[PDB]
Amino acid sequence: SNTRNFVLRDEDGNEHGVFTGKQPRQAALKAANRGSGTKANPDIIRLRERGTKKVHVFKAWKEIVDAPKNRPAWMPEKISKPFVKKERIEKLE
Repeated sequence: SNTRNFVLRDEDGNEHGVFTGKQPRQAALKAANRGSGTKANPDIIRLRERGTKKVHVFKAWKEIVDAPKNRPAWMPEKISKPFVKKERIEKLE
């Protein structure tokens, strides 16, 4: 029933708002939606588990796309999508 909180690291390793997610890729998904989420150069985002000393580090972008195969009528040829993959993993102390 619990969802684990995360923290957003900056360019220096600094810290930001408390993110959450049942899995680090959620915190990351909500890190994609954050700003420079582009597939040309995803908004590099650093998550930090408030449990493990493992700085999860994904690259996070958005693509307003998803042209319909079997989609609903109201659902266009694209949609708001924050996409994140993890390129590696960083470490807390």
